[PDB]
Amino acid sequence: SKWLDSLSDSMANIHTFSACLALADFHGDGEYKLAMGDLGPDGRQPRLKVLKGHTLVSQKPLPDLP
Amino acid sequence: RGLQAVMAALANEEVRIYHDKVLLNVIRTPEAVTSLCFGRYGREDNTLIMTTLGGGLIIKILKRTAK
Amino acid sequence: EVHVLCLGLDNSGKTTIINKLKPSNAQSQDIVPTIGFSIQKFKSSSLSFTVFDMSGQGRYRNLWEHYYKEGQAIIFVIDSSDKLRMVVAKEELRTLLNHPDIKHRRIPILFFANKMDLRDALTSVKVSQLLCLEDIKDKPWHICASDAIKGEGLQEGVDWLQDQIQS
Amino acid sequence: ESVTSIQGGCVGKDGYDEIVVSTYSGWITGLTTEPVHKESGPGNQEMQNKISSLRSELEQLQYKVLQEREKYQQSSQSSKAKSAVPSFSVNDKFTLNKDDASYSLILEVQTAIDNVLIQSDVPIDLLDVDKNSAVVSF
Ligand SMILES: Nc1nc2c(ncn2[C@@H]2O[C@H](COP(=O)(O)OP(=O)(O)OP(=O)(O)O)[C@@H](O)[C@H]2O)c(=O)[nH]1
Repeated sequence: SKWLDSLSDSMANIHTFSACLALADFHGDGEYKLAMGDLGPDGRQPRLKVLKGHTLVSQKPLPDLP
Repeated sequence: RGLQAVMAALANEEVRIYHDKVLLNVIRTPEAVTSLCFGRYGREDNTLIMTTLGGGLIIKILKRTAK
Repeated sequence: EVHVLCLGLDNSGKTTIINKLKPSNAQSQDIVPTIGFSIQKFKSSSLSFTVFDMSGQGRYRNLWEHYYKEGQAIIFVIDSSDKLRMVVAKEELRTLLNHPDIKHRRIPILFFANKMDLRDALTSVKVSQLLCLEDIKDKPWHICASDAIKGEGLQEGVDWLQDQIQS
Repeated sequence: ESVTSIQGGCVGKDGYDEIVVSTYSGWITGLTTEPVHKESGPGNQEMQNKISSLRSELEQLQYKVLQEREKYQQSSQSSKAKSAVPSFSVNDKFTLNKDDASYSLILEVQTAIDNVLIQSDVPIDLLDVDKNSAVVSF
């Protein structure tokens, strides 16, 4: 049991891939966010969503699929 | 710990961390997982965030005490 | 004249919560992330406690063992506005309790839900639920929310701490 | 009830912005951004304080109003005396819904109501409102 579980959710419709999802510092102060270009629930609506903590803070539409 | 190991998000509802040849820290998920990320998310040097093929999010924090 | 150990993760508010407990004059001004260790004193109503300010950074957490012996109480600050590391705080509490020293000594323990001001924070009952304050039954604990800038909430905390260390 | 005035700022425990809302009956309520259960343990006390205060007040008021009810009932038998009536306010609003063809009458009283008669002189349909919790008795 080496992997301490933190959060398990199922309503977050996050259909990203292993390459369009990256975490880094985005406002300094040593608080890393995670930015992901998420597709539509099917792949119709490209939406950029960033995650801080485990609550969604900003999702905004994107021209085309990242 | 200088551990730089490749992961694997298998379709049988599990994820197994792979070093050169050995398996370790294999985990389970309620559904097969399509994307995994390991880094300093939040404020922990050992965060791993994983997204289910059906949606949802699973965030796991690795303890530092690894006839 | 009692030795107390203040505990908290990285950037959880330890230096600023022991700083706001110092008197008016001797109170410092600037707070910086700490390194290694230090010594600090603060006067309660009827007693005077001493803490060892120590960095809550990951690789600088083992040192917490050194001071387990002299401790008579445990102050445990937790960023109530930090929903991610809550499980890390739970595990740190668990691995601090079951230590051979503190597993049975029956010492009072006060948890500080720091940053009560932020709008991304939890109430005391919620953080108590998510922190498993029930898995302990050998020590009388107490969790209190307190923003460590306006100085509100620390007084009643140390008051309960002393009124429990006496009785 | 019916809100009659709204303001921002802070009135309690400075350092947390809140909304002050004046209620029709007079209950000047606030909506704060600060948690309420800020402390707990193995087992708040302000609930107990407010409970005790309301206890004492209701005891003494019951004493006074019971004695006054006795005096009023025993003095009601006085022949020449007259029994005056407590006046009160009913903020009614006989508007006309445009999306439908149905007026929506709305009575309000500072206290709570016991029963409302609806007598008419016109063939009228009294429909049902989900928000209403009253019973009907045609
Ligand atoms: N808004 C707000 N910020 C706070 C509060 N308490 C602390 N902070 C901020 O976050 C920090 C809290 O103190 P910390 O620096 O975490 O205390 P510390 O002992 O140095 O913590 P470590 O560096 O992990 O050892 C300070 O730098 C303040 O900027 C609080 O109650 N409210």
